[PDB]
Amino acid sequence: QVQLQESGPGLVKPSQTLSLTCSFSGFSLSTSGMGVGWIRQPSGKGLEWLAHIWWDGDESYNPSLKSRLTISKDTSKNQVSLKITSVTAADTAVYFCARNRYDPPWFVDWGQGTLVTVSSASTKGPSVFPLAPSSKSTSGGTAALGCLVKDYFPEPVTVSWNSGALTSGVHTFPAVLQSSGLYSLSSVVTVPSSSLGTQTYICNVNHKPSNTKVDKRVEP
Amino acid sequence: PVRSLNCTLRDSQQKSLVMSGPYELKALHLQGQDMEQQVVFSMSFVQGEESNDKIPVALGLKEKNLYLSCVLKDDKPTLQLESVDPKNYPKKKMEKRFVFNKIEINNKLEFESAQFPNWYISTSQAENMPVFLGGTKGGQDITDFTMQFV
Amino acid sequence: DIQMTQSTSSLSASVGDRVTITCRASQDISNYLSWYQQKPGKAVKLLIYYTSKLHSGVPSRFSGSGSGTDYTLTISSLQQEDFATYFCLQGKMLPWTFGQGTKLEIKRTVAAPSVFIFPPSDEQLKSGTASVVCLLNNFYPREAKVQWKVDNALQSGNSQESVTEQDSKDSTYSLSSTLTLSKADYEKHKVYACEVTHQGLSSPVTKSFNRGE
Repeated sequence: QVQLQESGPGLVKPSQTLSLTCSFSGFSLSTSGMGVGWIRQPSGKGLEWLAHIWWDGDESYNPSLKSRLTISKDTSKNQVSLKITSVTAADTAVYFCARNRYDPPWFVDWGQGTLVTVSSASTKGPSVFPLAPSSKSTSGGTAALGCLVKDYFPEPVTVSWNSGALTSGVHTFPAVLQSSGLYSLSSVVTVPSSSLGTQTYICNVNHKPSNTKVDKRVEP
Repeated sequence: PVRSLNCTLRDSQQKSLVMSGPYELKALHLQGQDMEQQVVFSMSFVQGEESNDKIPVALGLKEKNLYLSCVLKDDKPTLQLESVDPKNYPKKKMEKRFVFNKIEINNKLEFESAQFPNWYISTSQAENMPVFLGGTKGGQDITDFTMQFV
Repeated sequence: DIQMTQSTSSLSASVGDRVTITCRASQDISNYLSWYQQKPGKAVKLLIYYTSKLHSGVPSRFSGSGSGTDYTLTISSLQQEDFATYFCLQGKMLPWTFGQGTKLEIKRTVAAPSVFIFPPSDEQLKSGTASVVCLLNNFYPREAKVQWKVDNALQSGNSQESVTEQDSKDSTYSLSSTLTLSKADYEKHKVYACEVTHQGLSSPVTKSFNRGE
């Protein structure tokens, strides 16, 4: 029925202008009472309301950053844009768009969000290493295997197993920022020791910001 | 400061509007001795679509920190009287629910809710009934008013 | 600005418990309050609007109450899928403001981790670095002491931990600990061990390997 989807540049330098787009379907923003808002969430923090636009183009802004914000709509493309000028590291966050009908607003549908990192650091692809299952794990029991996705920037990195056909027992850990300023994470999966063995295990790694793609076979 | 004016409103059938409760208005004919009971509105000119036939306004009760608003209640556009922060009102950019499109039609006034088009500030033909938001095309209820400056 | 506050930042509760999450506005918000649920890897969901109205599709165990400045979100009988962060929002006055959020964790029976150790790959060793990985799989509670020992010497400041968000089906956590050494430092030692102290273990579990294959 209704869907909202945020898109944006992923990594921006401090003092640059950030342009975000909310692509929506299943409703018209020209319908009386209709509205679209932008909300952000910095890492480890809560939700912050940023801006809103009504069907009649009446714009609303959070005064804590009103001078730096511009919200606009394109009812021919079914898109709502958010422009943030002179960005700083304080603007690093997941940005969401959400819709409502009428004031006061009840934000009924939200997008999945888009991550924006504000940094002068260079984009770097990860190295992908296998975490081979142990030869002395469990005799006819459970074995663990994985992939180490090391030294990349910015977030995020996409990790799947057997091109998405393997989901049970998978844990892709949250990335950890290293002292070098590069991220690292491991993705693991627990499997029966009996099929180590007979079944092929491939970790599919895609660091979309650097276009670094690696499929690694994880063998005993 | 936002442009505003002090006025009274009377419906098409000359019924006056009074404060019947802390968040309620009623319409009834007032005899010469009870005229002072009528509410005095402070009508402000807010942001929106400018036209000599349709202009955006906010309807506040003079020095009472109360504004008329229209909100969806159980899927029905509903007229309300809401208390506001005295330190933030009146303001040029009002929250959407407070905005009415003031329409000048046949030497009378109509107040259409900005977010609920085709819904108007209305009165019942009967006496001492609450002032409400009406969506009827043209029948039983009154949507036409006269304005008297205070 | 109307300030919204949620006195509880985080809490844990058992399945079946009646859970109460409070929100206080700095001034009268005339019941113009809504509650949102945020789950890991999922879009935020509206649960309750206009203080007490349930959004279509939301389970009936969720309810809302309050007036003026004090509001409450209630979960009548808590379920394992209810692990999330809950935020209130006021729509009384611009700028619209949210509460800081209340993160609700699910309490469950203690479950010991399955422990696994991974030496650095031959592939990584060719690059000059050695990462040793310790995996703690599907355990509860989140709290665990994970220590690295190299030739019986306790390691300090050369490892990093990562923990998964609470599992939606079994309410457990999983943890990784990565010890990073230079290839040269790694080749100077034989015994690499990961030692785990946890409420589910009767005595600490150690997983180890000898570099000499």
